[PDB]
Amino acid sequence: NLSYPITPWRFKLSCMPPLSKTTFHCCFRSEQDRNCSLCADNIEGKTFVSTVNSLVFQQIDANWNIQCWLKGDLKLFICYVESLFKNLFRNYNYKVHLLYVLPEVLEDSPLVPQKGSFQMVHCNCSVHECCECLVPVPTAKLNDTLLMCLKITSGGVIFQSPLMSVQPINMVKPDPPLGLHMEITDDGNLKISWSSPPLVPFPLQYQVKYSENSTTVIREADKIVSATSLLVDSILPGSSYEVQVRGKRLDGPGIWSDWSTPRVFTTQ
Repeated sequence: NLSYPITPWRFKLSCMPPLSKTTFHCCFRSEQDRNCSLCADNIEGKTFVSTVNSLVFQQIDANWNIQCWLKGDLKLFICYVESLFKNLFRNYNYKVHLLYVLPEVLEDSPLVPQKGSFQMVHCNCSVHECCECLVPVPTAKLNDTLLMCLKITSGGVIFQSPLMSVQPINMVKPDPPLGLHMEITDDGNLKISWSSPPLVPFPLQYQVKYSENSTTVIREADKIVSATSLLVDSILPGSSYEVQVRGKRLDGPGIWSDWSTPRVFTTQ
């Protein structure tokens, strides 16, 4: 048990009050419902909060938007923890104790993950408090659900996140497409194609923003093709063809890849 689905992939989180020993539980923020879960790693996570602790918490409030996707190579699972508020004068310095467990699927009855089964991997944080991590994931047990509950001790203030349940194979955000080239074919059609990442196991469909614009008269004609190669028909001379391609997994949920550098072909 202790599984909570998350929608969409990016979830907004903020910390609520339940000093160094005290751990403060942080919950997801949504306009409809609020979900709070306690990580099985530490039962003692819920601690008594003093009046001075509450005053400190209301004086300085830390809220973090967390978006995490697995690499296309499946070797490491990145996990970005970005704060809503960034202050130049004061920057929080902390060590993030990320704990992850991905146990095998049990055929009969649901089993809550055991205490201590979570693996320990430290995180790397930038000056904008955007903490990116590298979480290894075994390939055999990759197909099973992954449970997340982060521990962030920020200057004597410990942060805890609710348990998320999501399949990591649909959590992959692919690398932006590269190697795209343009050349008019002998058939009479512009050839623009891209190579799928070999490390990505699942088939990838692509969101293409192709625009047929002319300098004299500006018109927009967007076309999206799921195939690896795009053969746009009825090419007109003396027009600009700005094309940019991003890809994501076809079946089931998927995270769109970041848009690459736009490239435009201007015909004579």
